[PDB]
Amino acid sequence: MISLADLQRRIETGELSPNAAIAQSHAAIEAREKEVHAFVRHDKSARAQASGPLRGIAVGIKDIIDTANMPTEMGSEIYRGWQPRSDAPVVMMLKRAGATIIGKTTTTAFASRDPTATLNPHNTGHSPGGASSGSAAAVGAGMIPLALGTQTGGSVIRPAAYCGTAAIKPSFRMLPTVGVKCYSWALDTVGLFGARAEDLARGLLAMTGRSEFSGIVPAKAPRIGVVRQEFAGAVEPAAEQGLQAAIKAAERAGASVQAIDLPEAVHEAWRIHPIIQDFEAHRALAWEFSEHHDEIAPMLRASLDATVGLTPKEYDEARRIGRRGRRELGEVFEGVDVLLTYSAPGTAPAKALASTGDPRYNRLWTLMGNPCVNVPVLKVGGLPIGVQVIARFGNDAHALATAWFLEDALAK
Amino acid sequence: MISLADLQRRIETGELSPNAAIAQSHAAIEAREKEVHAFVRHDKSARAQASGPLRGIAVGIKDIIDTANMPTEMGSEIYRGWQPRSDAPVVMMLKRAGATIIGKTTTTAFASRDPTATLNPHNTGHSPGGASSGSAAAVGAGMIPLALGTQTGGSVIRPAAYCGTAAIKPSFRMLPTVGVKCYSWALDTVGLFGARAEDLARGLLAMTGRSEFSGIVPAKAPRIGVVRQEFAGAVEPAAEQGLQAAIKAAERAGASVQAIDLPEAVHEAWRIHPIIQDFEAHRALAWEFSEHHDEIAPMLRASLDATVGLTPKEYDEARRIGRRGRRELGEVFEGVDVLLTYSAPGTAPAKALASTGDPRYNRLWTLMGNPCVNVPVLKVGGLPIGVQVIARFGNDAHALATAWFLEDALAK
Repeated sequence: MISLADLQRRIETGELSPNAAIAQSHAAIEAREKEVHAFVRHDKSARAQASGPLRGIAVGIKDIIDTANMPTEMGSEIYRGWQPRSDAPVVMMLKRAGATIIGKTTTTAFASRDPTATLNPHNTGHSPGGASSGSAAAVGAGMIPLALGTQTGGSVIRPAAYCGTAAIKPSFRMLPTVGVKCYSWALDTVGLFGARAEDLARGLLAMTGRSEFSGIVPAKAPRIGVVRQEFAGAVEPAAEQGLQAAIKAAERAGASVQAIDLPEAVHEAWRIHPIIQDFEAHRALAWEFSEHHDEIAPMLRASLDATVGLTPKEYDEARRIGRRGRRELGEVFEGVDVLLTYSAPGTAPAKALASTGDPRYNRLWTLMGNPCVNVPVLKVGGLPIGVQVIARFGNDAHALATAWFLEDALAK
Repeated sequence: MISLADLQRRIETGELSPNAAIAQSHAAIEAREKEVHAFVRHDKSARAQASGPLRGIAVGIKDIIDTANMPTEMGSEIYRGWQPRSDAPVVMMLKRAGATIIGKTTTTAFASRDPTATLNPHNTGHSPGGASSGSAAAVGAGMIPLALGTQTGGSVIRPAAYCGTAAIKPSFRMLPTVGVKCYSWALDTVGLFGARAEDLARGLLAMTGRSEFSGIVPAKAPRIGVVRQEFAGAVEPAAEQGLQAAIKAAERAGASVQAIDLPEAVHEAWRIHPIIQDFEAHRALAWEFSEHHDEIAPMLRASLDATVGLTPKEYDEARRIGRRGRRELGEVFEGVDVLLTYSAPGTAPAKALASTGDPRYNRLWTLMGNPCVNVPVLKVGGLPIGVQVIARFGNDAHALATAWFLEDALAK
């Protein structure tokens, strides 16, 4: 993988030139695209910018995120050749920082369940996860130092775990979803894919200019609370192997780890997530569902069909349960600085299964809005397994700090 | 003005056909558009639907809201001929209810300060208000029964007041802002314009399918709390004359009115509304400001150029203040059912002032998220004056009931 921070430092000390950095990505992409299929379109003419912390940094953009110079096809035939008039605000945050928009990465149709052609860098016979399939795969294949994706259920954490890359889902609404195809406005959150925690940090700093993302340093003796999300069901062995590996490493590094069971209010918030997601999806994809029903990919079309009956009443109750859950989650963070759990059910599913993986271990947090970071831990049978670091809402900076701490911890 | 409720009942019993109703609006638009200029585009071919609670109901759409069959130019030359691919969810809410999208109503450039060419229906020498200029002017001129607009500061209530039409800015996020050109995502709220409060209820019921809007009826002896928003300075005589006339009409109608002070926390919220608004504005229009700076309407260009320096720090600090204002505001409704205040600084300014009017008596409420309803009180010099009925967050139904009550109270 390509480290953004590494590129940054080297370019800063005139050790590496921006044009060089960019030319390397163009090479890295072509070098493996016919094998991974991470890009919907690759702008081979993209060049480094003159100034800015992100000059020489090539970035991939999930194709539900508007670009003014490239089509944004939403992963649907319904939007084939669709060309937005402007760049999404998050794309502008990168461009303003000096970034190079090297292309649009693949995405499941409307960021849902329908698999793309993208394959896992670690194993071409496996899925790279979803819905940010291309962003995760491309960063995992060492094609680009950064990529943007989005999360409604678990389209950022899950695929990063499956592809063995670091990633983060900032606190809800921190990054604007303006010019980002909506699935569910109560959940939709933009995310970043990088090689390491430090890379995500420098990316957020550049995009937002928020001081809390400046000079972040690994956490010292973090207080960690381990939650296995029992309510989500039975986890796969490989996922547990990684969690135990992560726990053991953290303990050796000085962390105090303690198991904990989440409040009943949280179990509930987790159960009604589908309600909020699906009731809104029907409002959000009204035009598509009414005028182009049959053109909506199979899996998404089926879940929308099964849920046309959701009512505003049960939708409102779902949200009350959501709020209850947030208020009680905050209490948990009194005795811990972070929570550590699974990032996915297990290693990435074989492509033959036609599944991008179950978001059951991710969905809850998207609803709570807390910052989440995926920390690569190990690999079983060649397929990556990561753990998920979660902090109090608004403390994205510490989450990355602890994730960083964990990365070093695992490296011993 | 055309009553949505009236047409609904006459169409239901069979007294009026949907085709006739739509042919009615087309003619009404024809008869006045040349002198009011409320539409950016009037679809003369738009036909009625055979079924649905809104069949035979023509609706005007503020031009920052996406439509699939008509351009959405954002009141800006930057978007001349811009054609969205899909209808915005709120537009689909209307279409699914059986309504007819009759045209796009004028909006100031990106819904900010820059005046449109629309004129006040009550006196063409005056402003119809902004930014939802066309939507208010069209309904106020008896052209159409309903119209959608938006409010970041006071774009729904103020223009409604100026044109003497009923209108409601529902509870924040009840109506999705997907497909609605973003100004400030923490503020932007879709709203409706109609003849009377009842037409609003019916409009929301059909769009949302929420039972709270079903069977609404005038309120009885409401507990009204009068707030004059002193923090926003004194209003103009005409505005106070209209407020005093509403209190008197309500009292004489059985209501109990008591003057109230707003918690200091709320005053502070009104103060930092501009920080949240303009800061987010800069992210939401990053493409416009960076790529087409000089093409941005003068006034908005100036306000943006002046807020370039706002920091994430003062922004976070402003939001924090906004949340406190919300909690404590909820306290105020523990002894009162609704708040009664000003809808605008006074009567509509003369076009010669190149001003859509100061939103200072509107902005707070948009930040708090509460449902607000404009109630036409009287007229000074022929120019309409209204008052604003505000209920707790999520009590739109009651805000409409008290508005309906006040309307009857003023009818003596």
